[PDB]
Amino acid sequence: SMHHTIARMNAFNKAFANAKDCYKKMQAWHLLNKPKHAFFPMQNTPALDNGLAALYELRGGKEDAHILSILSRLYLYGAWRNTLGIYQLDEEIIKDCKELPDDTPTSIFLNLPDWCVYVDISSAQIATFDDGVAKHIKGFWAIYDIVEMNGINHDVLDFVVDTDTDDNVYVPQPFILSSGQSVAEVLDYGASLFDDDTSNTLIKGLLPYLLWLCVAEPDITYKGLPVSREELTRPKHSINKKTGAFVTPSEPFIYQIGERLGSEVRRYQSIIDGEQKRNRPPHIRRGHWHGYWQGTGQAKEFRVRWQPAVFVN
Amino acid sequence: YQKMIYKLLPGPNKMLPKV
Repeated sequence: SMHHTIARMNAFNKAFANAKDCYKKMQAWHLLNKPKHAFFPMQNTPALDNGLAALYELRGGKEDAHILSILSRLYLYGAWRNTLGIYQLDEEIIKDCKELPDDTPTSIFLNLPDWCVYVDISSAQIATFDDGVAKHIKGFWAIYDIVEMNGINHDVLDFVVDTDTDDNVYVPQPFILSSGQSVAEVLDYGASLFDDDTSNTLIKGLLPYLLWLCVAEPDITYKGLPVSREELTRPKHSINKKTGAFVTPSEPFIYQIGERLGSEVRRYQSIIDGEQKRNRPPHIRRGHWHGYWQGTGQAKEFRVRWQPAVFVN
Repeated sequence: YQKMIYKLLPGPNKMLPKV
């Protein structure tokens, strides 16, 4: 009855007793530096705890992945606990999600509602593979970041895979948006300053599910009722005017995406089945992400939208 | 258990890129 992400975050906060302190510091940095897209840069995470910096600046800091685990989860939870958004994608939509068109602008992934969203795609039956160890992907966090490749600050989108395991690898995977380049350019042809490739292919795979939160006209429902993108970007966290402290949600806001569409598809399949149950002497054309460019006003833009499933009878 | 995962993605690295 309590989501696994919340349970694991609550566990972390308990086991690393300095967690609440670090979030407050992050909050302080946020309010002062007023970042436009991110909430708190990953780079700055050594500052939050002094013991972590002391153990991270020994030879063995970038070698110890447990410290990087701590820092990654501080960076992630600190941004995520202010909104606690969980977006469950519908079956009949997850299936039709395949890789996006390769010239989609990165810029459209600057349109997330919150600083960090958790996307639930366990109905995709996608797994993650590492050295003989295969793990089912329950979901993933998309969280913003501001990074410094020296002298320059870029807008990066980080992905954190959730496999619901004790040894989950929470180390964020970056995907630079600040460039004018499309998804293909960055991810595919290695133009990014991040060239790890395994991470880049993993990100590309994640992209088609994350797109729903960046569309101008989302099928988001909260508890069965439509959410306008206007209402979705409304603030959740409350800031105290005298103290400066943050008031955060006690429970997550679990949304559903593509549920009208899913129901429609379920009903189409129901007609097919009914026809086959009465045997008298009728198919679904699957939906898909569709990309195109209006290319008007001289400014070149690439538009992607969901082309829905269609009952062909 | 035969109804299962059919897609594999490369597991994320446990390091952060230089920077």
